[PDB]
Amino acid sequence: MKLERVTVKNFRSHSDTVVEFKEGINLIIGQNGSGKSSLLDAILVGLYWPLRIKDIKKDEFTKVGARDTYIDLIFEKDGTKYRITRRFLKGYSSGEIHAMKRLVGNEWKHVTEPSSKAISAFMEKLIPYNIFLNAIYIRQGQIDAILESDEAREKVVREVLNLKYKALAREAALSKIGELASEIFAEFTEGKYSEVVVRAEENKVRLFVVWEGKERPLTFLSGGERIALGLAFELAMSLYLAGEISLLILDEPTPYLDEERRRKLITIMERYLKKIPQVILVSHDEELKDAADHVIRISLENGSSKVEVVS
Ligand SMILES: Nc1ncnc2c1ncn2[C@@H]1O[C@H](COP(=O)(O)OP(=O)(O)O)[C@@H](O)[C@H]1O
Ligand code: BEF
Ligand SMILES: [Mg+2]
Repeated sequence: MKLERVTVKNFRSHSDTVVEFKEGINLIIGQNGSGKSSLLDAILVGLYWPLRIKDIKKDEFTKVGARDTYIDLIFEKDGTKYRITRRFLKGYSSGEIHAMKRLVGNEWKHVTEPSSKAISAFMEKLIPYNIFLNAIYIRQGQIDAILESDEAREKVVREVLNLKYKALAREAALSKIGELASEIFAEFTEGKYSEVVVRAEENKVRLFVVWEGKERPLTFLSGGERIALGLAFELAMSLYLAGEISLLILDEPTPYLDEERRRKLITIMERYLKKIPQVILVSHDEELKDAADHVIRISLENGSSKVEVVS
């Protein structure tokens, strides 16, 4: 999967924004409240509307002072270019239109009936929503979501790997993710933790950290460490699936991280994020600029986001 273009009109702080995304690490940098997460959440809305996420509401996200919201996304999947266009009219919903086209030769052609339901039906077959929310797009505040429970983790894993012996394949997959996560987390914590153990056990995927030679529960970690671990696991997952999904969208990776950890993050960008064909990384941390392949600066001007292509 590859994101080419996002166009947003009257979505939260964005009055009129166009962002071109490219291969490699695409860093979107800007201060608190400038419009970074609004762009990512516009991508989510663009792909999967109707959503049932409590903090994203049609009547809230229309930019104050405007009536019409417009989201347009161009992306590639499995060699085919796709375009989804959504127009929202606040307070109303019948006069609003949703279309999904594909590039067939030169002409763009509707892939289905231009309706939320049919598009959702197609999108779920193209890229399942759970894979997007759990494996592709890590929303702000959700870095540690994968540390939540053995069951939820089993659910995401099972969904992510899809369909001798299924169990052997599962063990091998989890083993590889565990290897990768261990390498990353050990780099992140300077050998404080020598392994991240990801283990299948009944309808559950256990997750432990090794400290002084023994497996420990996740409560063992400090807050910053849980951030590091979440990053490590999601990166391991993205790398394991690098050939299949090839995209990682990560909002603010720096919460609770001290100075050294923030420096290690750069090393991790350099060593690992560069192995994922496309990454969209959002942060207020300027230190992250040098390790990125493409930098987009966002700021708030007179009530509206302004986007500036740096590189
Ligand atoms: N409906 C709206 N109309 C105009 N501005 C909005 C609306 N909803 C939210 N905002 C503004 O959008 C700003 C950017 O939010 P966000 O993109 O979440 O910031 P960040 O760059 O920190 O992710 C907020 O600080 C808020 O003032
Ligand atoms: F306040 Be933002 F998410 F940088
Ligand atoms: Mg944000």
